[PDB]
Formats: sequence, structure tokens, C-alpha cells
Amino acid sequence: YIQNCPLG
Repeated sequence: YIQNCPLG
């Protein structure tokens, strides 16, 4: 999600 994407 926007500002919660731990992949990159």
C-alpha cells in the first residue's frame, strides 16, 4: 500500500 510496502 502507499507508504506501507515493505517489499520496496
